[PDB]
Amino acid sequence: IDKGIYQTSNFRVVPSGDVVRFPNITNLCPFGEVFNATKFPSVYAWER
Amino acid sequence: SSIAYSNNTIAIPTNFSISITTEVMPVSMAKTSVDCNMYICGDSTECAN
Ligand SMILES: *[C@@H]1O[C@H](CO)[C@@H](O)[C@H](O)[C@H]1NC(C)=O
Ligand SMILES: *[C@@H]1O[C@H](CO)[C@@H](O)[C@H](O)[C@H]1NC(C)=O
Ligand SMILES: *[C@@H]1O[C@H](CO)[C@@H](O)[C@H](O)[C@H]1NC(C)=O
Repeated sequence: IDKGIYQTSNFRVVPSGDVVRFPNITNLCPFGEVFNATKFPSVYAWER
Repeated sequence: SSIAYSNNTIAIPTNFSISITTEVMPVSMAKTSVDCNMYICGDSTECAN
């Protein structure tokens, strides 16, 4: 190679890490009554 | 205008005026380069393939 300045590559910085952001979340579902209400129904009284 | 052509008359200046006239010329452009693999693909690896 002769004396000079030459182009050889395009360099590019890869990321160190990853960021996820979503809304200021609210409104949980009423599921806790279905599993752990104080005494479960009979098969005729049947809460849904 | 009407130059009064004459068979035997000549017009000769009795006075003179110095002048300064600007002339403007371009000489160079903005030196430019393009990372074509980034321009085409935007770091999509599959486009880069
Ligand atoms: C909602 O934003 C406020 C103010 O920054 C913060 O106090 C709260 O913890 C956030 N809640 C959630 C679910 O992100
Ligand atoms: C109710 O609470 C107990 C706590 O030990 C848990 O084991 C049970 O699975 C809960 N749900 C039901 C359906 O009983
Ligand atoms: C030429 O014209 C200028 C105009 O300002 C005048 O001042 C001057 O006297 C003239 N010169 C001669 C030598 O006629």
